[PDB]
Amino acid sequence: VQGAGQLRLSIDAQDRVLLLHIIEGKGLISKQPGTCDPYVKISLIPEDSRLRHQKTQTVPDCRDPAFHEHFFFPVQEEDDQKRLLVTVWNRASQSRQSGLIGCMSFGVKSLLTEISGWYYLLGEHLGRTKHLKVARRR
Amino acid sequence: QGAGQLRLSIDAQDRVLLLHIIEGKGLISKQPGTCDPYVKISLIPEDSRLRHQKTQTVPDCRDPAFHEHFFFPVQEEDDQKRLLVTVWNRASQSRQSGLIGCMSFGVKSLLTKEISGWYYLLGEHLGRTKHLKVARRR
Repeated sequence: VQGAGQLRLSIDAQDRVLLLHIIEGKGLISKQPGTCDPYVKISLIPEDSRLRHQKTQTVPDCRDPAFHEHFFFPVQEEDDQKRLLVTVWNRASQSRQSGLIGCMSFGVKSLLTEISGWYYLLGEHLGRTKHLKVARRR
Repeated sequence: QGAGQLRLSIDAQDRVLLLHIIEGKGLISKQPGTCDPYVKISLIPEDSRLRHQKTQTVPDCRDPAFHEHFFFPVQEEDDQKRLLVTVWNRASQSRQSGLIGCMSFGVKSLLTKEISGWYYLLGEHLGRTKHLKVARRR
């Protein structure tokens, strides 16, 4: 699964404080059998800690979820070489069973020097290395 | 790139992984300062750290001797995940700890494969996709 769907988001930086707006998702593809109950988790990588992780609500049984949630992710100089990871998960009753639908990432330093629109959900490996916007072709 | 080598052993016993993290060699940390490594074991992808396990942190040593045994129980639902072995360079605050290198092993394959000896520490992206043993060359 190369393209697991699309996510609409916005990212703006304000004095070393990342403002993320996770709007909605579309055409989500989950290889797990059953309902699609997605949520979005934001974090930085690589980082051996989850204290900074943040997530949206879980939208039950929907392949085109409307999140409409804003996040404030503060970053510091020491985070410049990390990447902001945005991951869509398919919730399971027990966390360890939750499957990864797709992900994408943005370099932290590059975000401090604006993102907005639809982006593709990439694979568990590829998504940690880049992001790909959905062309507007306007 | 190669961030050093790690000597380990992995054996499966009735859906219970027995890992033996022996020692590391030639560790390369791009962070300025002492090299204070520790090894963290986990499964990916997985939105939870409850199953994560780590070794002691060996202060100021590029060829650390861990000599630690781990028991990582896995279940049928974990077959499609990968066992990730990551070497971290400890910082006073976790978020500042840098990743030295990593490698991974498919869970299903581990239940079949003879993991015992020296392996290369791969990059933060490549290491989540495979492992590479250090050839004995007879």
